[PDB]
Amino acid sequence: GKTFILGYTNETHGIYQASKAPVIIFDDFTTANKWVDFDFKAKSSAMKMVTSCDDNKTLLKYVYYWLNTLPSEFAEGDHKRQWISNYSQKKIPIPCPDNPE
Amino acid sequence: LNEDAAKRYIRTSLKREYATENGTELNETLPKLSPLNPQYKTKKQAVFQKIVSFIEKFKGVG
Amino acid sequence: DMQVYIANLGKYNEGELVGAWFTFPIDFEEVKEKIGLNDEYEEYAIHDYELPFTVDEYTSIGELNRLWEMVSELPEELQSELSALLTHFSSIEELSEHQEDIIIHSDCDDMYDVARYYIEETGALGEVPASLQNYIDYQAYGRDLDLSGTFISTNHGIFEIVY
Amino acid sequence: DDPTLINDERFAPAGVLAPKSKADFAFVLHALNYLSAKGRAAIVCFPGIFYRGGAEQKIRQYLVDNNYVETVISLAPNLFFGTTIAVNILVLSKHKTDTNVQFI
Amino acid sequence: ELHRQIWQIANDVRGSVDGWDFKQYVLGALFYRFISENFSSYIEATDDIKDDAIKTKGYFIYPSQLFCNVAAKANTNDRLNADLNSIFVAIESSAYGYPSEADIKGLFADFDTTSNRLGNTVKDKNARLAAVLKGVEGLKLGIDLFGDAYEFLISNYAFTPQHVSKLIAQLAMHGQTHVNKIYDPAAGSGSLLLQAKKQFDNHIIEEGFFGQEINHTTYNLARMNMFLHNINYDKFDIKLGNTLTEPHFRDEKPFDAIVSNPPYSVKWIGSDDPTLINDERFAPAGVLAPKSKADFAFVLHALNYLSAKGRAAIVCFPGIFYRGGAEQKIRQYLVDNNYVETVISLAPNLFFGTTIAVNILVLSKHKTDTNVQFIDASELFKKETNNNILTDAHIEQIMQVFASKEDVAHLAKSVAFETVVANDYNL
Amino acid sequence: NFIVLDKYIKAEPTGDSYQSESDLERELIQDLRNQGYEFISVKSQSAMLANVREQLQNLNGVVFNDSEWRRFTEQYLDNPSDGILDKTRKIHIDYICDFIFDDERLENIYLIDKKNLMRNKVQIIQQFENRYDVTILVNGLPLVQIELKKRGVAIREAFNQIHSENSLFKYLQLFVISNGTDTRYFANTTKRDKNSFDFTMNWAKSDNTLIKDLKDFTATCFQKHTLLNVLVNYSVFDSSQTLLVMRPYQIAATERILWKIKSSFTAKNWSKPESGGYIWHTTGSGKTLTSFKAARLATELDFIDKVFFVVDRKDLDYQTMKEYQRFSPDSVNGSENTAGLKRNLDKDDNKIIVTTIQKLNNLMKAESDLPVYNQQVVFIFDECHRSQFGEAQKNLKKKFKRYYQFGFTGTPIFPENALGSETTASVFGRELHSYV
Repeated sequence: GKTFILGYTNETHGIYQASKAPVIIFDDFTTANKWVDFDFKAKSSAMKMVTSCDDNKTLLKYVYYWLNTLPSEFAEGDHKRQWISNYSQKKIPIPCPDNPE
Repeated sequence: LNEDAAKRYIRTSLKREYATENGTELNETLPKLSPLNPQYKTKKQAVFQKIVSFIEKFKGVG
Repeated sequence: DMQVYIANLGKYNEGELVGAWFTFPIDFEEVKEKIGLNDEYEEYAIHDYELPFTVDEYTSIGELNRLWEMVSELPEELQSELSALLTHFSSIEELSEHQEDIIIHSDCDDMYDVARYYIEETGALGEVPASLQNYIDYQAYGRDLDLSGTFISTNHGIFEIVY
Repeated sequence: DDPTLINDERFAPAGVLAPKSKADFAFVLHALNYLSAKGRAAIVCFPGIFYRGGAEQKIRQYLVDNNYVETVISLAPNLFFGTTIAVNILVLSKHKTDTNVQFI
Repeated sequence: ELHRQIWQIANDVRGSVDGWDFKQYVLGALFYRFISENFSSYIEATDDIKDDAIKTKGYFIYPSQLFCNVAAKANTNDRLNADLNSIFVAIESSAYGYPSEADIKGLFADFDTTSNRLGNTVKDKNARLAAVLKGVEGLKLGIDLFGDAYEFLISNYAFTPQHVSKLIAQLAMHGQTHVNKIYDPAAGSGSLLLQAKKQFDNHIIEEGFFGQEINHTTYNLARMNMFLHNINYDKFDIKLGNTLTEPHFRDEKPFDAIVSNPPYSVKWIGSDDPTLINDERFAPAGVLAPKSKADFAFVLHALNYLSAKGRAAIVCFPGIFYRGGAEQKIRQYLVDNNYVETVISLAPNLFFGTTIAVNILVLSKHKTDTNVQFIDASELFKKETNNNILTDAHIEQIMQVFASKEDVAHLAKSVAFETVVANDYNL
Repeated sequence: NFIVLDKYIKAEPTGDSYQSESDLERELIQDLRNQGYEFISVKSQSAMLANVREQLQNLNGVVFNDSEWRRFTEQYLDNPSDGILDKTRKIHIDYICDFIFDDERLENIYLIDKKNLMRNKVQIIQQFENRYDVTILVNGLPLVQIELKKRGVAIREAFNQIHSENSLFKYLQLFVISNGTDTRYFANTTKRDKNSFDFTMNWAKSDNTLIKDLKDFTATCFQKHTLLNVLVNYSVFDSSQTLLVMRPYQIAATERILWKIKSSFTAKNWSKPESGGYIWHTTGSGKTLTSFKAARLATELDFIDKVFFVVDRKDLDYQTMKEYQRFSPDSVNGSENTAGLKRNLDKDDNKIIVTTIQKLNNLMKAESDLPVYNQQVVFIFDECHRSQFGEAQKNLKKKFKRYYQFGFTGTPIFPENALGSETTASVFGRELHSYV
């Protein structure tokens, strides 16, 4: 929803501290909200991380934008449900064969 | 005769205007050691009769 | 600690039965020279053991060295409760397929606290008004989380096998 | 597995028993026990009996391995006195086409 | 260390049923240990510890007149638990009836009846309460910090927390080296009465910590609660009964400090069936309290038993605010004289098994006259779960402004009497 | 001394030809009154309950009125809502009522005194109001029902013929069926084919001398200590629920074991190769049951502190433990390791410990002078000195001394089959009791 509740101290609590721009998922049963990690923030209880192995083709704010290329199947959260394989497999249109030029 | 607890007994005898076998902290005011099992009235009933004669003497006056 | 008493197929009568303790990994030849033979190669009578799981008396030693890799791969909170995970799964290989799906509540200890975690901390159902925050049933929601998913309760925390 | 229910008349073709607190596919195996070569079963389920580990995956595997299961039906929550969650309806038959109309 | 042995209690008693069933057995065994250790430390205060049945009837009567429980020669916990793991169960079922011999004087007794035999079979009962007594033996208590474990074990999840009780005590206690103290209607436990002698062993004992309580199973744990804290015996009582329908003591006396914690709006069908419209205490109000809101009946009962010197400190749910004219005229009679002095707001929740806040009325037959409606919403450290804890030197600010009628903003102040009769008597 | 006899007593026919149903009754009453019993006359049902509130007085030493006896009669002893199973459980498990007097003190009313069983007073009655019945009635309650037949009713059809009011005859534990020539006994299991004469029991002497007639059977088994020990200390109310009665060779072997313990403790013996002993009961026995009664009567015997029934694991520490959990309440695991087994050696009141010999060697080859050393410890092996002379045993002779090392064998390594190991010449010494 709103990605801002009040202040906490970001040290000595097993912190992930949000390095240079991965994205996240919310939630159990919600499966809709995404965020760019803004500067350096927490991992608060549901921020399961989606990021990239590859680092010369992706620029994963591109695929952050390309989550809005799939609100088609990601609009109907109906039953009690988790969609791990759905984002885990496929698909996305990609400008490959331009890797990584 | 423990003097602070003697003052305590004086104040309770002024408030009650009598005394009895109760007043359950009666043993540690007695001077050195009377909690023991072979109790030979040392000096339990003697000081008890002293203080009841005292409150008979100063009954209302003092 | 994670060991066996493996001797011997020779001496079926077991007159002064031998072969004491071997941790992992296991050589064939070192154990065979430790325990001797019956003039041929028939050994590994798995009589006694001490393992987090269950193994039969005819298991080959190569399968034991195979299983020990997957057992020692896991963290200690999994290794402390491998039989409890085996009450839902069927093998250590199948546990190794889904070894990241298991969510561990070290903080939560019972279903009331699991419901209170999913509601108050996460906000899985949404925002919680403060005047509503005390007037929310957790026991019925805990029962329906029990009957919806699959939760297992141990000494440490609560193991949640998610799909 | 305390009695001979791994080698009984009805749970043995499944290859395993239902787990220790989820009785529902034990009911559907008991259901497919008492059915001829002509009739059809129509039972209900809570929708949660979906994958629930390999112990339930192999029961679903044995159901789809033959042409036992035919049609599932979803219904809307709540629809019930005294619950919250939805339901599903399994329609089983020893009767072949074979395809699974998952009519929701 | 304190929390070491507190954690020993919190683990080493919980087996294997609901806590409100083995509550009685664990607390009875702990109470039996305290009777044993207290009577042994009495008779051995010269080192004839291992006793014998030669007990001296002329000396046997003297603690029965003094401590009121002469245990036995050899029925103490020190002897019963070394010679334990043996048939049978009801040695202690006799050895509870024998320390309740005690017919003279001031029994305060018939008391250990909560411990029973169930259980399903008698050898299972033997093994289980043998394990209970052995676990009581396995505690590192020595010699004087005994009742802390009792106050911890009575605090279970299911009770009037110690800092709020300390606040109620400190409000009713300043500038008063007088007598008697202290009365309590609906005491519940002996918790909120106990913070007097937590401080007031200093000058002198004054009189007995009086009290009256309704529920008999709570009455037993209350009578042992202020027994374990080394408190003397003769007047230090609680009488069983309801305070509204069966009031005592009317005869003795107008007090000089009272505290309470009444439950929220218990029902009582009294109005107006007896002569409580023309009784000794409800008649100056002009009406009785309504049919399910008992709380101002408690505060009228409170202002009944108070002298021309002392002061009342009671609590209320904050809802007793206007609630129609039947409550408006009670508030009118309270403010019509100079009865009420201050009210204090506290933050929600601050309680077990409750949601709403509280208020605290401080009443006095003592005049200035103005109503310092001294509030607090924070702090009130209500952060740590659940509302743990208004710490020390934190209620000292609350007592500090309470001292002489000060007027500090971001916080409350005095009002005018004409302003509060201009408004419709709020809180 | 013993229960199963060692000397053949004189058995003579005193005919009284056994084609009758009353002469053997008279002979049986004569023999039991020769054995110091008491025959009263109750041709009713209520006066039998009047016997209970007088015979129980001597056993408990306290006095009921009628009003306490109402409560004790209707709440505990003679519940109408109970059958045979819970009443048998009251005989063997819940035999004490924590009764509250009208004087308000809790006292423990017994039914059968099990520690000092000489106080348990017996009586004899016969039928009243079916076939002919004699009843040995212990402490007011009817316990043993002798049922008599003739020669025309054969021993197989003797049981097969016949399988509130009265409810008091549901306390019957045994049914000693006899005719005049053969005599068999059993407990409350009433099937046709399976609970025929095969599941019933021929009472016998020590080794193999079976007993058939009545007079010899009465001279052997119906002694006070003998029959009360058969009722009390040698019957297991299994949580099937089923009452199981031991075989006579089982009882004889258990008695030789426990008397060897009792004679060795009084003459300060331990760690001797003649202080042990061994049993050969091959199969068809329920060696679980014999070993369980040996260990259970060892634990209460107060001379000792620990009992290790210890085997070598090839799915035995799961199997026999499951047997001892069948005999429901109490037996402590040696599962699963040598860390927590030490916790089991710390714990008490459940002194039977079932571990493996490998965990014991893992404990004994290390861990530096364990503090459970000086206590009196009884080992019960399997694969005994007639099956091994193992390296664990010489580790034991190194470390422990205050042990009574007994064992069982299935097939003994005799000199006749000495292919595997040695004989028993310096490990357990003498053989104690056998069956073949």
